[PDB]
Amino acid sequence: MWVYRLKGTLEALDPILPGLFDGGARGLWEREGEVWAFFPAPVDLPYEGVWEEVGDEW
Amino acid sequence: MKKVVAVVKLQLPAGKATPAPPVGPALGQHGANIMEFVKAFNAATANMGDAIVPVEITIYADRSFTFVTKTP
Repeated sequence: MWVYRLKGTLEALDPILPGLFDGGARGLWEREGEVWAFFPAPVDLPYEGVWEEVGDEW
Repeated sequence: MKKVVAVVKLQLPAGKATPAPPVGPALGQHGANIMEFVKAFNAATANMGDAIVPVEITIYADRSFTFVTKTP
């Protein structure tokens, strides 16, 4: 899985969240000042978030 | 009472949760039953249609969990 990491809370980033799902996000997880958006693979987005690959399994 | 080990703040598509990330790792790292949450969230939200649902999962030291959703 890939994660797109964006600085901000779910509240703060609310306006762009539907666009993340439209782009293929499977779910969002708010973690210490960031929103992690999970994608099967990177996709074209304008936000300059950080792409990072994650394993299923901490 | 019970003792909390984690709180997990997600947004998930209504009715469409699976054990895949973010759910699997977010809950699984604390031993919460992934499939039970998936089924419970999907029951709580499937009839909401195409919505994105804020959900907060509290996980306890005995690996049980509770959750709260917001509409919609």
